Amino acid sequence: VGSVAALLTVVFYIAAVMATNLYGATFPEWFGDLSKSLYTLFQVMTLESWSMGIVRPVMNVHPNAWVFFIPFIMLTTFTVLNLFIGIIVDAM
Amino acid sequence: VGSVAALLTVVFYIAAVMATNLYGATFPEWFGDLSKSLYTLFQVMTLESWSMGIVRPVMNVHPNAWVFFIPFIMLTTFTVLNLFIGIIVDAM
Amino acid sequence: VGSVAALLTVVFYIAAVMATNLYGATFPEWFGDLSKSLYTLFQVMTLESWSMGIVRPVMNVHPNAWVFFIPFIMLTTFTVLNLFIGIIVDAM
Amino acid sequence: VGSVAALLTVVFYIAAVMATNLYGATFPEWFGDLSKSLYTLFQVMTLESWSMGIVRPVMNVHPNAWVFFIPFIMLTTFTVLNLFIGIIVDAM
Ligand SMILES: [Br-]
Ligand SMILES: [Br-]
Ligand code: NA
Ligand code: NA
Ligand code: NA
Repeated sequence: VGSVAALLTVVFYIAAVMATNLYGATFPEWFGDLSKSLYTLFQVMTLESWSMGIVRPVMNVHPNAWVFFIPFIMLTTFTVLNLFIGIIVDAM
Repeated sequence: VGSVAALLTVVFYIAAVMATNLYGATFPEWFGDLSKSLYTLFQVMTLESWSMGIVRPVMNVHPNAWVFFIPFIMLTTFTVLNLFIGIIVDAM
Repeated sequence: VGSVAALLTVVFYIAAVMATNLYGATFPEWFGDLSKSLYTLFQVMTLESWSMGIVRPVMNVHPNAWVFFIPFIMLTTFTVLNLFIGIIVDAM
Repeated sequence: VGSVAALLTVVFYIAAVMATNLYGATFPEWFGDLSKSLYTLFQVMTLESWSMGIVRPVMNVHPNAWVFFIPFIMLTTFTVLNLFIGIIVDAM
Protein backbone atom coordinates (compact mmCIF):
# COMPACT_ATOMS: atom_id res chain seq x y z
CA VAL A 1 0.00 0.00 0.00
CA GLY A 2 2.89 2.35 0.96
CA SER A 3 4.67 1.80 -2.41
CA VAL A 4 1.46 2.63 -4.40
CA ALA A 5 0.77 5.75 -2.20
CA ALA A 6 4.40 6.96 -2.74
CA LEU A 7 4.14 6.29 -6.54
CA LEU A 8 1.00 8.53 -6.75
CA THR A 9 2.68 11.36 -4.72
CA VAL A 10 5.78 11.37 -7.04
CA VAL A 11 3.51 11.24 -10.18
CA PHE A 12 1.29 14.05 -8.75
CA TYR A 13 4.23 16.35 -8.05
CA ILE A 14 5.92 15.72 -11.48
CA ALA A 15 2.60 16.35 -13.31
CA ALA A 16 1.87 19.55 -11.29
CA VAL A 17 5.40 20.88 -12.07
CA MET A 18 4.87 19.98 -15.81
CA ALA A 19 1.39 21.62 -15.91
CA THR A 20 2.74 24.87 -14.16
CA ASN A 21 5.41 25.09 -16.91
CA LEU A 22 3.15 24.29 -19.87
CA TYR A 23 -0.15 26.06 -19.04
CA GLY A 24 0.81 28.53 -16.29
CA ALA A 25 1.23 31.63 -18.50
CA THR A 26 -1.87 31.06 -20.68
CA PHE A 27 -4.13 29.73 -17.82
CA PRO A 28 -2.81 31.37 -14.52
CA GLU A 29 -5.97 30.65 -12.31
CA TRP A 30 -5.64 26.90 -12.92
CA PHE A 31 -1.84 26.38 -13.33
CA GLY A 32 -0.10 29.72 -12.40
CA ASP A 33 1.88 28.23 -9.48
CA LEU A 34 2.62 24.70 -8.13
CA SER A 35 -0.22 24.94 -5.48
CA LYS A 36 -2.95 25.94 -8.06
CA SER A 37 -1.64 23.10 -10.36
CA LEU A 38 -1.78 20.41 -7.56
CA TYR A 39 -5.38 21.49 -6.69
CA THR A 40 -6.45 21.48 -10.39
CA LEU A 41 -4.88 18.04 -11.07
CA PHE A 42 -6.71 16.67 -8.01
CA GLN A 43 -9.99 18.08 -9.51
CA VAL A 44 -9.02 16.47 -12.88
CA MET A 45 -8.44 13.13 -11.02
CA THR A 46 -11.96 13.26 -9.35
CA LEU A 47 -13.19 13.88 -12.99
CA GLU A 48 -14.97 17.13 -11.96
CA SER A 49 -15.40 19.48 -15.01
CA TRP A 50 -12.16 18.02 -16.44
CA SER A 51 -13.15 18.49 -20.10
CA MET A 52 -15.79 21.31 -20.29
CA GLY A 53 -14.30 23.29 -17.40
CA ILE A 54 -10.50 22.81 -17.92
CA VAL A 55 -9.24 20.64 -20.90
CA ARG A 56 -11.42 22.10 -23.74
CA PRO A 57 -10.54 25.81 -22.80
CA VAL A 58 -6.84 24.72 -22.57
CA MET A 59 -6.91 22.83 -25.95
CA ASN A 60 -8.11 26.05 -27.73
CA VAL A 61 -4.60 27.47 -26.97
CA HIS A 62 -2.59 24.16 -26.69
CA PRO A 63 -4.14 21.64 -29.21
CA ASN A 64 -2.08 18.68 -27.96
CA ALA A 65 -3.06 19.19 -24.21
CA TRP A 66 -4.99 15.82 -24.44
CA VAL A 67 -1.58 13.97 -24.57
CA PHE A 68 -0.97 15.28 -21.02
CA PHE A 69 -4.45 15.07 -19.45
CA ILE A 70 -5.91 11.78 -20.88
CA PRO A 71 -2.89 9.62 -19.73
CA PHE A 72 -2.81 11.56 -16.37
CA ILE A 73 -6.51 10.55 -15.88
CA MET A 74 -5.97 6.91 -17.05
CA LEU A 75 -3.00 6.49 -14.65
CA THR A 76 -4.29 8.36 -11.50
CA THR A 77 -7.86 6.89 -11.78
CA PHE A 78 -6.30 3.38 -12.00
CA THR A 79 -3.71 4.00 -9.21
CA VAL A 80 -6.27 5.55 -6.74
CA LEU A 81 -8.68 2.60 -7.34
CA ASN A 82 -5.72 0.17 -6.90
CA LEU A 83 -4.67 2.01 -3.66
CA PHE A 84 -8.22 1.96 -2.17
CA ILE A 85 -8.80 -1.75 -3.09
CA GLY A 86 -5.28 -2.56 -1.76
CA ILE A 87 -5.98 -0.80 1.59
CA ILE A 88 -9.40 -2.58 1.92
CA VAL A 89 -7.95 -6.10 1.20
CA ASP A 90 -4.99 -5.53 3.62
CA ALA A 91 -7.44 -4.46 6.41
CA MET A 92 -9.50 -7.71 5.95
CA VAL B 1 -20.79 -2.78 8.18
CA GLY B 2 -22.70 -1.06 11.04
CA SER B 3 -19.48 0.42 12.53
CA VAL B 4 -18.43 1.91 9.12
CA ALA B 5 -22.00 3.31 8.51
CA ALA B 6 -21.99 4.93 12.02
CA LEU B 7 -18.45 6.37 11.45
CA LEU B 8 -19.65 8.09 8.22
CA THR B 9 -22.78 9.54 9.96
CA VAL B 10 -20.66 11.05 12.82
CA VAL B 11 -18.08 12.41 10.27
CA PHE B 12 -20.92 13.84 8.09
CA TYR B 13 -22.57 15.66 10.99
CA ILE B 14 -19.25 17.09 12.36
CA ALA B 15 -18.23 18.31 8.85
CA ALA B 16 -21.68 19.90 8.18
CA VAL B 17 -21.54 21.71 11.58
CA MET B 18 -17.94 22.90 10.71
CA ALA B 19 -18.99 24.03 7.19
CA THR B 20 -22.10 25.93 8.62
CA ASN B 21 -19.73 27.83 10.95
CA LEU B 22 -16.95 28.52 8.44
CA TYR B 23 -18.79 29.29 5.16
CA GLY B 24 -22.40 29.97 6.24
CA ALA B 25 -22.13 33.79 6.41
CA THR B 26 -20.22 34.23 3.11
CA PHE B 27 -22.04 31.40 1.18
CA PRO B 28 -25.63 31.15 2.69
CA GLU B 29 -27.27 29.12 -0.21
CA TRP B 30 -24.73 26.29 0.26
CA PHE B 31 -23.87 26.40 4.01
CA GLY B 32 -26.36 28.85 5.70
CA ASP B 33 -27.81 26.18 8.04
CA LEU B 34 -27.05 22.52 8.98
CA SER B 35 -29.66 21.13 6.45
CA LYS B 36 -28.17 23.09 3.46
CA SER B 37 -24.62 22.03 4.64
CA LEU B 38 -25.51 18.25 4.86
CA TYR B 39 -27.04 18.43 1.34
CA THR B 40 -24.00 20.29 -0.11
CA LEU B 41 -21.47 17.93 1.59
CA PHE B 42 -23.41 14.97 0.11
CA GLN B 43 -23.11 16.66 -3.36
CA VAL B 44 -19.35 17.19 -2.67
CA MET B 45 -19.07 13.44 -1.78
CA THR B 46 -20.77 12.36 -5.11
CA LEU B 47 -18.12 14.71 -6.72
CA GLU B 48 -20.84 16.74 -8.51
CA SER B 49 -19.57 20.31 -9.33
CA TRP B 50 -17.38 20.12 -6.20
CA SER B 51 -14.63 22.38 -7.56
CA MET B 52 -16.14 24.61 -10.32
CA GLY B 53 -19.55 24.88 -8.63
CA ILE B 54 -18.61 25.09 -4.89
CA VAL B 55 -14.87 24.96 -3.83
CA ARG B 56 -13.40 27.52 -6.33
CA PRO B 57 -16.14 30.20 -5.52
CA VAL B 58 -15.52 29.48 -1.77
CA MET B 59 -11.66 29.69 -2.10
CA ASN B 60 -11.98 33.25 -3.60
CA VAL B 61 -13.17 34.34 -0.09
CA HIS B 62 -11.49 31.57 2.07
CA PRO B 63 -8.12 30.66 0.39
CA ASN B 64 -7.46 27.67 2.68
CA ALA B 65 -10.93 26.02 2.04
CA TRP B 66 -9.04 23.15 0.24
CA VAL B 67 -7.72 21.94 3.69
CA PHE B 68 -11.38 21.20 4.60
CA PHE B 69 -12.80 19.89 1.29
CA ILE B 70 -9.91 17.76 -0.15
CA PRO B 71 -9.53 15.58 3.05
CA PHE B 72 -13.40 15.44 3.36
CA ILE B 73 -13.50 14.02 -0.23
CA MET B 74 -10.52 11.61 0.35
CA LEU B 75 -12.14 10.23 3.55
CA THR B 76 -15.87 10.02 2.49
CA THR B 77 -15.07 8.63 -1.02
CA PHE B 78 -12.89 5.92 0.65
CA THR B 79 -15.43 5.19 3.47
CA VAL B 80 -18.49 4.96 1.10
CA LEU B 81 -16.54 2.59 -1.25
CA ASN B 82 -15.42 0.56 1.85
CA LEU B 83 -19.08 0.47 3.12
CA PHE B 84 -20.51 -0.68 -0.27
CA ILE B 85 -17.75 -3.34 -0.79
CA GLY B 86 -18.22 -4.44 2.86
CA ILE B 87 -22.02 -4.84 2.42
CA ILE B 88 -21.52 -6.80 -0.88
CA VAL B 89 -18.90 -9.23 0.62
CA ASP B 90 -21.07 -9.81 3.78
CA ALA B 91 -24.13 -10.63 1.57
CA MET B 92 -22.11 -13.26 -0.41
CA VAL C 1 -27.46 -11.29 -11.52
CA GLY C 2 -30.91 -11.54 -13.19
CA SER C 3 -32.74 -10.78 -9.90
CA VAL C 4 -30.60 -7.63 -9.27
CA ALA C 5 -31.07 -6.44 -12.93
CA ALA C 6 -34.89 -6.94 -12.63
CA LEU C 7 -34.94 -5.10 -9.23
CA LEU C 8 -33.23 -2.04 -10.82
CA THR C 9 -35.67 -2.02 -13.82
CA VAL C 10 -38.75 -2.09 -11.49
CA VAL C 11 -37.18 0.65 -9.23
CA PHE C 12 -36.28 2.76 -12.34
CA TYR C 13 -39.80 2.59 -13.77
CA ILE C 14 -41.52 3.37 -10.39
CA ALA C 15 -39.17 6.35 -9.78
CA ALA C 16 -39.67 7.71 -13.35
CA VAL C 17 -43.49 7.47 -12.95
CA MET C 18 -43.19 9.24 -9.51
CA ALA C 19 -40.89 11.99 -10.90
CA THR C 20 -43.27 12.60 -13.96
CA ASN C 21 -46.14 13.12 -11.47
CA LEU C 22 -44.25 15.29 -8.97
CA TYR C 23 -42.02 17.52 -11.17
CA GLY C 24 -43.56 17.19 -14.65
CA ALA C 25 -45.66 20.39 -14.58
CA THR C 26 -43.01 22.65 -12.98
CA PHE C 27 -39.99 21.12 -14.85
CA PRO C 28 -41.38 19.76 -18.25
CA GLU C 29 -37.94 19.42 -20.10
CA TRP C 30 -36.63 17.06 -17.41
CA PHE C 31 -39.80 15.23 -16.21
CA GLY C 32 -42.69 16.19 -18.60
CA ASP C 33 -43.31 12.60 -19.79
CA LEU C 34 -42.16 9.08 -18.73
CA SER C 35 -39.37 9.01 -21.44
CA LYS C 36 -37.82 12.40 -20.36
CA SER C 37 -38.04 11.19 -16.68
CA LEU C 38 -36.27 7.80 -17.41
CA TYR C 39 -33.46 9.67 -19.29
CA THR C 40 -33.09 12.27 -16.47
CA LEU C 41 -33.02 9.60 -13.70
CA PHE C 42 -30.32 7.73 -15.67
CA GLN C 43 -28.30 11.04 -15.77
CA VAL C 44 -28.95 11.43 -11.99
CA MET C 45 -27.66 7.83 -11.48
CA THR C 46 -24.37 8.54 -13.44
CA LEU C 47 -24.14 11.61 -11.06
CA GLU C 48 -23.87 14.04 -14.01
CA SER C 49 -25.03 17.59 -12.98
CA TRP C 50 -27.43 15.95 -10.49
CA SER C 51 -27.34 18.82 -7.97
CA MET C 52 -26.32 22.05 -9.83
CA GLY C 53 -28.08 21.07 -13.07
CA ILE C 54 -31.28 19.33 -11.79
CA VAL C 55 -31.87 18.98 -7.96
CA ARG C 56 -31.05 22.59 -6.84
CA PRO C 57 -33.35 24.19 -9.59
CA VAL C 58 -36.08 21.64 -8.58
CA MET C 59 -35.68 22.32 -4.79
CA ASN C 60 -36.35 26.09 -5.38
CA VAL C 61 -39.96 25.04 -6.28
CA HIS C 62 -40.19 21.70 -4.29
CA PRO C 63 -38.08 22.12 -1.06
CA ASN C 64 -38.36 18.45 -0.05
CA ALA C 65 -37.15 17.10 -3.51
CA TRP C 66 -33.97 15.80 -1.69
CA VAL C 67 -36.15 13.06 0.00
CA PHE C 68 -36.74 11.64 -3.52
CA PHE C 69 -33.33 12.17 -5.19
CA ILE C 70 -30.80 11.41 -2.38
CA PRO C 71 -32.30 7.91 -1.60
CA PHE C 72 -32.72 7.28 -5.41
CA ILE C 73 -28.94 7.97 -5.79
CA MET C 74 -27.95 5.91 -2.68
CA LEU C 75 -30.01 2.90 -3.91
CA THR C 76 -29.23 2.96 -7.72
CA THR C 77 -25.47 3.73 -7.20
CA PHE C 78 -25.29 0.75 -4.76
CA THR C 79 -27.42 -1.60 -6.98
CA VAL C 80 -25.49 -0.80 -10.24
CA LEU C 81 -22.13 -1.38 -8.44
CA ASN C 82 -23.57 -4.64 -6.95
CA LEU C 83 -24.82 -5.70 -10.45
CA PHE C 84 -21.45 -5.00 -12.16
CA ILE C 85 -19.41 -6.74 -9.38
CA GLY C 86 -21.93 -9.64 -9.45
CA ILE C 87 -21.59 -10.05 -13.26
CA ILE C 88 -17.74 -9.91 -13.03
CA VAL C 89 -17.53 -12.55 -10.21
CA ASP C 90 -20.02 -14.89 -12.04
CA ALA C 91 -17.92 -14.65 -15.27
CA MET C 92 -14.71 -15.68 -13.35
CA VAL D 1 -6.67 -8.49 -19.71
CA GLY D 2 -5.33 -8.09 -23.29
CA SER D 3 -8.60 -9.39 -24.84
CA VAL D 4 -10.72 -6.89 -22.79
CA ALA D 5 -8.31 -3.97 -23.65
CA ALA D 6 -8.51 -4.88 -27.41
CA LEU D 7 -12.36 -5.17 -27.22
CA LEU D 8 -12.58 -1.59 -25.80
CA THR D 9 -10.21 -0.19 -28.51
CA VAL D 10 -12.32 -1.76 -31.35
CA VAL D 11 -15.60 -0.52 -29.68
CA PHE D 12 -14.08 2.98 -29.18
CA TYR D 13 -13.00 3.31 -32.81
CA ILE D 14 -16.36 2.00 -34.22
CA ALA D 15 -18.34 4.39 -31.94
CA ALA D 16 -16.13 7.42 -32.85
CA VAL D 17 -16.55 6.65 -36.60
CA MET D 18 -20.38 6.33 -36.03
CA ALA D 19 -20.51 9.59 -34.01
CA THR D 20 -18.42 11.49 -36.72
CA ASN D 21 -21.00 10.37 -39.32
CA LEU D 22 -24.14 11.03 -37.27
CA TYR D 23 -23.37 14.27 -35.36
CA GLY D 24 -20.34 15.74 -37.17
CA ALA D 25 -22.28 18.13 -39.45
CA THR D 26 -24.66 19.47 -36.76
CA PHE D 27 -22.09 19.46 -33.86
CA PRO D 28 -18.59 20.04 -35.48
CA GLU D 29 -16.67 21.05 -32.24
CA TRP D 30 -17.56 17.71 -30.60
CA PHE D 31 -17.78 15.24 -33.55
CA GLY D 32 -16.44 17.08 -36.70
CA ASP D 33 -13.59 14.56 -37.28
CA LEU D 34 -12.47 11.18 -35.82
CA SER D 35 -9.93 12.85 -33.39
CA LYS D 36 -12.59 15.24 -31.88
CA SER D 37 -15.05 12.23 -31.67
CA LEU D 38 -12.53 9.93 -29.82
CA TYR D 39 -11.80 12.76 -27.32
CA THR D 40 -15.54 13.48 -26.75
CA LEU D 41 -16.44 9.75 -26.38
CA PHE D 42 -13.63 9.45 -23.79
CA GLN D 43 -15.19 12.46 -21.92
CA VAL D 44 -18.62 10.73 -22.20
CA MET D 45 -17.03 7.53 -20.73
CA THR D 46 -15.57 9.47 -17.68
CA LEU D 47 -19.21 10.81 -17.34
CA GLU D 48 -18.01 14.45 -17.47
CA SER D 49 -20.86 16.79 -18.66
CA TRP D 50 -22.22 13.87 -20.74
CA SER D 51 -25.87 14.95 -20.52
CA MET D 52 -25.97 18.75 -19.81
CA GLY D 53 -22.83 19.50 -21.84
CA ILE D 54 -23.18 17.07 -24.83
CA VAL D 55 -26.25 14.69 -25.03
CA ARG D 56 -29.08 17.21 -24.26
CA PRO D 57 -27.76 19.81 -26.88
CA VAL D 58 -27.40 16.89 -29.39
CA MET D 59 -30.94 15.48 -28.65
CA ASN D 60 -32.49 18.92 -29.53
CA VAL D 61 -31.40 18.19 -33.16
CA HIS D 62 -31.30 14.30 -33.06
CA PRO D 63 -34.11 13.12 -30.66
CA ASN D 64 -32.98 9.46 -30.69
CA ALA D 65 -29.28 10.27 -29.76
CA TRP D 66 -29.92 8.49 -26.37
CA VAL D 67 -30.01 5.09 -28.26
CA PHE D 68 -26.32 5.71 -29.13
CA PHE D 69 -24.99 7.35 -25.93
CA ILE D 70 -26.79 5.41 -23.11
CA PRO D 71 -25.65 1.92 -24.37
CA PHE D 72 -22.14 3.39 -25.14
CA ILE D 73 -21.96 4.52 -21.45
CA MET D 74 -23.40 1.20 -20.08
CA LEU D 75 -20.86 -0.84 -22.12
CA THR D 76 -17.65 1.30 -21.71
CA THR D 77 -18.27 2.01 -17.96
CA PHE D 78 -18.70 -1.79 -17.42
CA THR D 79 -15.70 -2.76 -19.66
CA VAL D 80 -13.28 -0.18 -18.09
CA LEU D 81 -14.28 -1.33 -14.55
CA ASN D 82 -13.87 -5.00 -15.70
CA LEU D 83 -10.42 -4.14 -17.23
CA PHE D 84 -9.17 -2.34 -14.07
CA ILE D 85 -10.47 -5.10 -11.70
CA GLY D 86 -9.00 -7.74 -14.08
CA ILE D 87 -5.55 -6.04 -14.08
CA ILE D 88 -5.61 -5.71 -10.23
CA VAL D 89 -6.58 -9.42 -9.64
CA ASP D 90 -3.93 -10.65 -12.18
CA ALA D 91 -1.21 -8.56 -10.40
CA MET D 92 -2.10 -10.14 -6.99
BR1 LIG E 1 -9.94 10.47 -4.05
BR1 LIG F 1 -24.07 2.68 -15.79
NA1 NA G 1 -18.98 14.14 -12.48
NA1 NA H 1 -17.96 9.78 -11.05
NA1 NA I 1 -20.36 17.84 -13.51
